[PDB]
Amino acid sequence: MGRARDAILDALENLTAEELKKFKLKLLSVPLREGYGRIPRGALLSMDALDLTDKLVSFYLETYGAELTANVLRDMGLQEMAGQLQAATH
Amino acid sequence: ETITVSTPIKQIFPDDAFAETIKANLKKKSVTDAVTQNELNSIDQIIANNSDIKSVQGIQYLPNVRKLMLPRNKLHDISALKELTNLTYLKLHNNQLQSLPNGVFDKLTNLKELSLLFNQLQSLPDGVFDKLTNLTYLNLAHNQLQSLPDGVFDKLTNLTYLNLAHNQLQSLPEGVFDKLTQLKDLRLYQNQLKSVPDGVFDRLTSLQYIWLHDNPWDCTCPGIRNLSEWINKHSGVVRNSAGSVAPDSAKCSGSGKPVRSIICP
Repeated sequence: MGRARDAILDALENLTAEELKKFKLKLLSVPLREGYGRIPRGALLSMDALDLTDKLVSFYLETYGAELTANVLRDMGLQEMAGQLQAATH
Repeated sequence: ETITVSTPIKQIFPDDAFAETIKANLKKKSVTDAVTQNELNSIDQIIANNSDIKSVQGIQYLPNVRKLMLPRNKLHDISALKELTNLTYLKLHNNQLQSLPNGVFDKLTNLKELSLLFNQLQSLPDGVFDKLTNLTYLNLAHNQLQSLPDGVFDKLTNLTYLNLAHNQLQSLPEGVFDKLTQLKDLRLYQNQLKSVPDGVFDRLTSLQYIWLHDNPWDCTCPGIRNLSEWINKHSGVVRNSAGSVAPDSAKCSGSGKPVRSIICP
Protein backbone atom coordinates (compact mmCIF):
# COMPACT_ATOMS: atom_id res chain seq x y z
CA MET A 1 0.00 0.00 0.00
CA GLY A 2 3.17 2.08 -0.23
CA ARG A 3 4.80 -0.02 2.51
CA ALA A 4 7.16 -1.85 0.19
CA ARG A 5 8.74 1.28 -1.31
CA ASP A 6 9.39 2.43 2.28
CA ALA A 7 10.97 -0.92 3.13
CA ILE A 8 13.27 -0.70 0.09
CA LEU A 9 14.49 2.74 1.16
CA ASP A 10 14.95 1.66 4.80
CA ALA A 11 17.06 -1.32 3.69
CA LEU A 12 19.24 0.55 1.18
CA GLU A 13 20.11 3.54 3.39
CA ASN A 14 21.09 0.96 6.09
CA LEU A 15 23.96 -0.13 3.80
CA THR A 16 27.50 1.17 3.92
CA ALA A 17 28.75 2.97 0.82
CA GLU A 18 30.80 -0.15 0.04
CA GLU A 19 27.76 -2.43 0.38
CA LEU A 20 25.65 -0.13 -1.82
CA LYS A 21 28.41 -0.24 -4.45
CA LYS A 22 28.38 -4.06 -4.36
CA PHE A 23 24.56 -4.14 -4.33
CA LYS A 24 24.41 -1.98 -7.46
CA LEU A 25 26.97 -4.20 -9.21
CA LYS A 26 24.91 -7.27 -8.27
CA LEU A 27 21.87 -5.64 -9.95
CA LEU A 28 23.61 -6.05 -13.33
CA SER A 29 23.52 -9.85 -13.22
CA VAL A 30 20.70 -10.77 -10.84
CA PRO A 31 18.17 -13.02 -12.60
CA LEU A 32 15.09 -11.14 -13.80
CA ARG A 33 11.61 -12.33 -14.70
CA GLU A 34 10.58 -12.30 -18.34
CA GLY A 35 10.03 -8.90 -19.92
CA TYR A 36 11.58 -6.74 -17.16
CA GLY A 37 14.37 -4.31 -17.99
CA ARG A 38 17.90 -4.33 -16.65
CA ILE A 39 19.35 -1.10 -15.21
CA PRO A 40 22.41 0.01 -17.24
CA ARG A 41 25.78 0.07 -15.51
CA GLY A 42 26.24 3.78 -16.16
CA ALA A 43 22.89 4.73 -14.68
CA LEU A 44 23.83 3.18 -11.34
CA LEU A 45 27.10 5.09 -10.90
CA SER A 46 25.67 8.33 -9.47
CA MET A 47 22.93 6.77 -7.32
CA ASP A 48 22.56 6.90 -3.54
CA ALA A 49 19.97 4.80 -1.68
CA LEU A 50 17.27 7.42 -2.35
CA ASP A 51 18.03 7.37 -6.10
CA LEU A 52 18.20 3.57 -6.21
CA THR A 53 14.87 3.12 -4.45
CA ASP A 54 13.13 5.25 -7.09
CA LYS A 55 14.87 3.43 -9.96
CA LEU A 56 13.99 0.00 -8.57
CA VAL A 57 10.34 0.98 -8.16
CA SER A 58 10.27 2.41 -11.71
CA PHE A 59 11.85 -0.61 -13.48
CA TYR A 60 10.13 -3.26 -11.37
CA LEU A 61 7.18 -2.34 -9.26
CA GLU A 62 6.90 -1.74 -5.56
CA THR A 63 6.03 -5.40 -4.98
CA TYR A 64 8.56 -7.06 -7.32
CA GLY A 65 11.24 -4.47 -6.62
CA ALA A 66 11.15 -5.48 -2.96
CA GLU A 67 11.36 -9.21 -3.75
CA LEU A 68 14.32 -8.59 -6.03
CA THR A 69 16.08 -6.37 -3.46
CA ALA A 70 15.69 -9.19 -0.91
CA ASN A 71 17.17 -11.66 -3.41
CA VAL A 72 20.26 -9.49 -3.89
CA LEU A 73 20.74 -8.99 -0.14
CA ARG A 74 20.65 -12.78 0.32
CA ASP A 75 23.35 -13.24 -2.36
CA MET A 76 25.50 -10.64 -0.51
CA GLY A 77 25.29 -12.59 2.76
CA LEU A 78 23.20 -9.95 4.56
CA GLN A 79 20.53 -12.42 5.63
CA GLU A 80 19.30 -10.36 8.58
CA MET A 81 18.51 -7.35 6.42
CA ALA A 82 16.80 -9.48 3.78
CA GLY A 83 14.58 -10.89 6.50
CA GLN A 84 13.47 -7.47 7.75
CA LEU A 85 12.72 -6.47 4.12
CA GLN A 86 10.62 -9.57 3.39
CA ALA A 87 8.92 -9.23 6.77
CA ALA A 88 7.86 -5.64 6.12
CA THR A 89 6.19 -6.30 2.75
CA HIS A 90 3.75 -8.89 4.19
CA GLU B 1 26.90 2.03 32.68
CA THR B 2 26.90 -1.65 33.86
CA ILE B 3 24.37 -4.06 35.38
CA THR B 4 25.58 -5.92 38.49
CA VAL B 5 22.85 -8.58 38.76
CA SER B 6 21.42 -10.62 35.92
CA THR B 7 18.35 -8.60 35.01
CA PRO B 8 15.15 -9.18 33.01
CA ILE B 9 15.40 -7.65 29.55
CA LYS B 10 12.13 -5.73 30.08
CA GLN B 11 13.62 -3.96 33.13
CA ILE B 12 16.80 -2.72 31.39
CA PHE B 13 14.88 -1.61 28.26
CA PRO B 14 11.53 0.08 29.08
CA ASP B 15 10.58 0.36 25.40
CA ASP B 16 8.56 -2.81 24.78
CA ALA B 17 9.61 -2.89 21.11
CA PHE B 18 13.26 -2.16 21.86
CA ALA B 19 13.26 -4.91 24.51
CA GLU B 20 11.90 -7.28 21.87
CA THR B 21 14.82 -6.22 19.66
CA ILE B 22 17.35 -6.88 22.43
CA LYS B 23 15.81 -10.33 23.08
CA ALA B 24 16.08 -11.30 19.41
CA ASN B 25 19.67 -10.04 19.24
CA LEU B 26 20.56 -12.22 22.27
CA LYS B 27 18.28 -15.02 21.00
CA LYS B 28 16.50 -15.51 24.34
CA LYS B 29 12.99 -16.97 24.56
CA SER B 30 11.21 -14.11 26.39
CA VAL B 31 11.71 -10.50 27.39
CA THR B 32 11.25 -11.68 31.01
CA ASP B 33 14.51 -13.68 30.74
CA ALA B 34 17.48 -12.59 32.87
CA VAL B 35 20.55 -11.17 31.10
CA THR B 36 24.05 -10.44 32.41
CA GLN B 37 26.35 -7.57 31.55
CA ASN B 38 28.67 -10.09 29.87
CA GLU B 39 25.83 -11.10 27.52
CA LEU B 40 24.96 -7.44 26.80
CA ASN B 41 28.63 -6.87 25.92
CA SER B 42 28.42 -9.36 23.01
CA ILE B 43 26.08 -7.05 21.02
CA ASP B 44 27.99 -5.05 18.44
CA GLN B 45 25.27 -4.49 15.83
CA ILE B 46 21.55 -3.76 16.10
CA ILE B 47 19.07 -3.72 13.22
CA ALA B 48 15.52 -2.69 14.10
CA ASN B 49 13.55 -1.50 11.09
CA ASN B 50 9.99 -0.28 11.37
CA SER B 51 9.58 -1.55 14.94
CA ASP B 52 7.51 1.28 16.44
CA ILE B 53 10.31 2.09 18.91
CA LYS B 54 9.87 5.30 20.90
CA SER B 55 12.98 5.18 23.13
CA VAL B 56 16.31 3.38 23.08
CA GLN B 57 16.75 3.89 26.82
CA GLY B 58 18.93 1.08 28.13
CA ILE B 59 21.28 1.21 25.12
CA GLN B 60 23.72 3.06 27.40
CA TYR B 61 24.66 -0.44 28.64
CA LEU B 62 25.78 -1.80 25.25
CA PRO B 63 29.36 -0.42 25.08
CA ASN B 64 30.57 -2.47 22.08
CA VAL B 65 27.91 -1.50 19.50
CA ARG B 66 29.54 -0.44 16.25
CA LYS B 67 26.59 -0.74 13.79
CA LEU B 68 23.30 0.92 14.79
CA MET B 69 20.46 0.98 12.27
CA LEU B 70 17.05 2.02 13.55
CA PRO B 71 15.12 3.42 10.55
CA ARG B 72 11.38 4.11 10.57
CA ASN B 73 10.82 4.24 14.28
CA LYS B 74 9.43 7.08 16.42
CA LEU B 75 12.65 8.30 18.07
CA HIS B 76 12.50 11.86 19.40
CA ASP B 77 15.73 11.75 21.41
CA ILE B 78 19.13 10.15 20.90
CA SER B 79 20.72 11.28 24.17
CA ALA B 80 21.26 7.64 25.17
CA LEU B 81 23.85 7.35 22.35
CA LYS B 82 26.27 10.02 23.66
CA GLU B 83 28.69 7.45 25.17
CA LEU B 84 28.67 4.64 22.56
CA THR B 85 32.23 5.43 21.51
CA ASN B 86 32.50 2.23 19.46
CA LEU B 87 29.79 3.49 17.07
CA THR B 88 31.05 3.56 13.54
CA TYR B 89 27.84 3.46 11.43
CA LEU B 90 24.73 5.27 12.66
CA LYS B 91 21.67 5.28 10.39
CA LEU B 92 18.60 6.99 11.84
CA HIS B 93 16.61 7.66 8.70
CA ASN B 94 12.82 8.06 8.84
CA ASN B 95 12.65 8.98 12.52
CA GLN B 96 11.17 12.14 14.09
CA LEU B 97 14.23 13.97 15.51
CA GLN B 98 13.69 17.74 15.77
CA SER B 99 16.94 18.69 17.48
CA LEU B 100 20.32 17.30 18.37
CA PRO B 101 21.30 17.95 22.00
CA ASN B 102 24.44 20.07 22.00
CA GLY B 103 27.50 17.83 22.01
CA VAL B 104 25.47 14.67 21.30
CA PHE B 105 28.16 13.62 18.77
CA ASP B 106 31.30 14.91 20.54
CA LYS B 107 32.25 11.44 21.88
CA LEU B 108 31.52 9.41 18.69
CA THR B 109 34.99 9.87 17.22
CA ASN B 110 34.95 6.57 15.32
CA LEU B 111 31.90 7.37 13.13
CA LYS B 112 32.35 6.70 9.45
CA GLU B 113 28.78 7.20 8.18
CA LEU B 114 25.85 9.17 9.59
CA SER B 115 22.33 9.40 8.09
CA LEU B 116 19.68 11.75 9.48
CA LEU B 117 17.61 11.44 6.31
CA PHE B 118 13.87 11.97 6.76
CA ASN B 119 13.84 13.52 10.20
CA GLN B 120 12.45 16.88 11.34
CA LEU B 121 15.59 18.92 12.11
CA GLN B 122 14.87 22.63 11.86
CA SER B 123 18.38 23.69 12.88
CA LEU B 124 21.82 22.29 13.73
CA PRO B 125 23.85 23.13 16.86
CA ASP B 126 27.07 25.08 16.40
CA GLY B 127 30.02 22.67 16.20
CA VAL B 128 27.69 19.65 16.20
CA PHE B 129 29.93 17.66 13.80
CA ASP B 130 33.32 19.07 14.87
CA LYS B 131 34.54 15.84 16.55
CA LEU B 132 33.58 13.32 13.79
CA THR B 133 36.98 13.54 12.10
CA ASN B 134 36.62 10.14 10.38
CA LEU B 135 33.21 10.87 8.84
CA THR B 136 32.92 9.94 5.16
CA TYR B 137 29.08 9.83 4.65
CA LEU B 138 26.67 12.53 5.86
CA ASN B 139 23.04 12.46 4.75
CA LEU B 140 20.89 15.32 6.09
CA ALA B 141 18.37 15.29 3.24
CA HIS B 142 14.61 15.62 3.82
CA ASN B 143 14.72 17.66 7.02
CA GLN B 144 13.36 21.13 7.79
CA LEU B 145 16.67 23.01 7.91
CA GLN B 146 16.39 26.80 7.64
CA SER B 147 20.13 27.60 7.63
CA LEU B 148 23.58 26.09 8.25
CA PRO B 149 25.78 27.36 11.13
CA ASP B 150 29.07 28.80 9.94
CA GLY B 151 31.93 26.31 9.74
CA VAL B 152 29.58 23.40 10.48
CA PHE B 153 31.48 21.11 8.09
CA ASP B 154 34.94 22.69 8.54
CA LYS B 155 36.28 19.66 10.48
CA LEU B 156 34.96 16.91 8.13
CA THR B 157 38.04 16.61 5.94
CA ASN B 158 37.41 12.97 4.91
CA LEU B 159 33.79 13.58 3.84
CA THR B 160 33.05 12.15 0.39
CA TYR B 161 29.22 12.36 0.41
CA LEU B 162 27.15 15.28 1.69
CA ASN B 163 23.40 15.44 1.03
CA LEU B 164 21.55 18.64 2.01
CA ALA B 165 18.64 18.11 -0.45
CA HIS B 166 14.99 18.73 0.53
CA ASN B 167 15.46 21.33 3.19
CA GLN B 168 14.54 24.98 3.27
CA LEU B 169 17.99 26.52 2.98
CA GLN B 170 17.78 30.14 1.82
CA SER B 171 21.54 30.82 1.85
CA LEU B 172 24.90 29.17 2.41
CA PRO B 173 27.64 30.61 4.68
CA GLU B 174 30.74 32.00 3.02
CA GLY B 175 33.28 29.22 2.50
CA VAL B 176 30.93 26.57 3.92
CA PHE B 177 32.54 23.83 1.78
CA ASP B 178 36.10 25.19 1.60
CA LYS B 179 37.63 22.42 3.74
CA LEU B 180 35.91 19.48 1.95
CA THR B 181 38.74 18.77 -0.56
CA GLN B 182 37.87 15.05 -0.71
CA LEU B 183 34.14 15.50 -1.34
CA LYS B 184 32.95 13.59 -4.42
CA ASP B 185 29.18 13.99 -4.11
CA LEU B 186 27.26 17.13 -3.04
CA ARG B 187 23.45 17.32 -3.16
CA LEU B 188 21.74 20.69 -2.77
CA TYR B 189 18.59 20.01 -4.78
CA GLN B 190 15.15 21.11 -3.60
CA ASN B 191 16.06 24.03 -1.37
CA GLN B 192 15.18 27.74 -1.36
CA LEU B 193 18.55 29.05 -2.53
CA LYS B 194 18.39 32.29 -4.51
CA SER B 195 22.19 32.27 -4.88
CA VAL B 196 25.42 30.93 -3.38
CA PRO B 197 28.56 32.83 -2.35
CA ASP B 198 31.24 33.48 -4.96
CA GLY B 199 33.52 30.49 -5.44
CA VAL B 200 31.57 28.32 -2.97
CA PHE B 201 32.54 25.15 -4.89
CA ASP B 202 35.94 26.45 -5.98
CA ARG B 203 37.99 24.35 -3.52
CA LEU B 204 36.12 21.02 -4.13
CA THR B 205 38.78 19.57 -6.43
CA SER B 206 37.43 16.00 -5.99
CA LEU B 207 33.76 16.74 -6.80
CA GLN B 208 32.29 14.22 -9.26
CA TYR B 209 28.54 14.87 -8.91
CA ILE B 210 26.53 17.91 -7.85
CA TRP B 211 22.73 18.42 -7.79
CA LEU B 212 21.58 22.05 -8.04
CA HIS B 213 18.06 21.71 -9.51
CA ASP B 214 14.79 22.84 -7.90
CA ASN B 215 16.24 26.00 -6.36
CA PRO B 216 14.90 29.53 -7.10
CA TRP B 217 18.10 30.85 -8.63
CA ASP B 218 17.92 34.62 -9.18
CA CYS B 219 19.71 35.66 -12.37
CA THR B 220 20.41 39.16 -11.00
CA CYS B 221 21.31 38.25 -7.41
CA PRO B 222 25.02 38.66 -6.54
CA GLY B 223 27.17 35.59 -7.10
CA ILE B 224 24.98 34.04 -9.81
CA ARG B 225 27.57 35.04 -12.44
CA ASN B 226 30.26 33.01 -10.67
CA LEU B 227 27.84 30.09 -10.37
CA SER B 228 27.14 30.39 -14.10
CA GLU B 229 30.86 30.46 -14.91
CA TRP B 230 31.45 27.54 -12.53
CA ILE B 231 28.69 25.52 -14.20
CA ASN B 232 30.03 26.32 -17.69
CA LYS B 233 33.53 25.12 -16.64
CA HIS B 234 32.24 22.01 -14.79
CA SER B 235 29.20 21.10 -16.91
CA GLY B 236 29.69 17.33 -16.58
CA VAL B 237 29.56 17.46 -12.77
CA VAL B 238 25.94 18.76 -12.75
CA ARG B 239 23.26 16.07 -12.51
CA ASN B 240 19.47 16.05 -12.78
CA SER B 241 17.03 13.94 -10.74
CA ALA B 242 17.28 11.08 -13.25
CA GLY B 243 21.02 10.92 -12.59
CA SER B 244 22.18 12.20 -15.99
CA VAL B 245 24.55 15.01 -16.83
CA ALA B 246 22.31 18.10 -17.08
CA PRO B 247 24.18 21.41 -16.64
CA ASP B 248 20.94 23.18 -17.62
CA SER B 249 18.98 21.53 -14.79
CA ALA B 250 19.66 24.54 -12.50
CA LYS B 251 17.00 27.03 -13.57
CA CYS B 252 16.51 30.77 -13.09
CA SER B 253 13.18 31.24 -11.32
CA GLY B 254 10.53 33.24 -13.12
CA SER B 255 12.20 33.12 -16.53
CA GLY B 256 12.95 29.40 -16.30
CA LYS B 257 16.20 29.83 -18.25
CA PRO B 258 19.32 27.77 -17.38
CA VAL B 259 21.67 29.43 -14.89
CA ARG B 260 24.26 28.28 -17.42
CA SER B 261 22.77 30.61 -20.07
CA ILE B 262 23.56 33.79 -18.07
CA ILE B 263 27.10 34.07 -19.51
CA CYS B 264 28.30 32.86 -22.83
CA PRO B 265 31.52 30.79 -22.12
